[PDB]
This record gives sequence, structure tokens and C-alpha cells, in this order.
Amino acid sequence: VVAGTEFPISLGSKISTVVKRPKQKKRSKKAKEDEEEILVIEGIEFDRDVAVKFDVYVNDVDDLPSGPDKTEFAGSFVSVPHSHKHKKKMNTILRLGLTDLLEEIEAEDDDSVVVTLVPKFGAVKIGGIKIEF
Ligand SMILES: [Ca+2]
Repeated sequence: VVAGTEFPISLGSKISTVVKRPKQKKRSKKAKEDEEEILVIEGIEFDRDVAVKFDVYVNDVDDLPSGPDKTEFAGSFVSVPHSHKHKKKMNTILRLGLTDLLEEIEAEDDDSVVVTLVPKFGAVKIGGIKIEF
């Protein structure tokens, strides 16, 4: 488990972190219900000649971390190795839709969720994680 203020981090192993839902959800959990709630993984940085892949999962913040795995796949970041005429590195972002996922895991009443990042290959830095509309 990693605190939100621990980012930026090097994703050398599987990590999880508690991510707050958007502020409007605090007063009314159905605020902005016809808009997609989006998980944003910011400041993804790596050398372009290194293949990168990490997978993203979400679980209910109230689950026991010492208990069985209840994580739900949300998406993946993939980069294929390449060269670039004036950049050694790429600095990018990943956005994943959460609205259906939160309904499926039955966490739509919660104010935060747990986001797990699972590195598969490649050295990569993660700048930050947030949820917004
Ligand atoms: Ca819950």
C-alpha cells in the first residue's frame, strides 16, 4: 500500500493506493450520473526503446487487504519499443472508465476506491493517480 503523496513512484512491483472519487460525489453519489467517471494515471514516463506494460485493477476500499483478492480489471498501459527523432523518453497518460466498474464491484456508495498497478515489463515512472469527470 502506497500513499497518494508517495507519487511520483517507480513501478518496480505491484502497488495499491487509495484514490478519492470526485468531490461532487461526496454530497450526492449520483451526481453527474450521465457523465463517465474517469481514472487518470498521470505522468507515465519511460524510455521509448523499452517495451512497457502495466495492468490496472480497482477494488472496494472497504475490502480486507489481508483478505482474498476482489480486484477488478480496469485497463492496461502498453508501449511498444521505438525510436523518436528528438526524444529519448515518452511522457504520457492513461484514462480508464470507471462508471460500470463501480456498479459491478458494488462500490458506488463509497467515497474512494483502491487502485492497483501491476507492472508486467519495462521500467516506468507513474506521476500520479486521480479520478475526475
Ligand atoms: Ca464499500
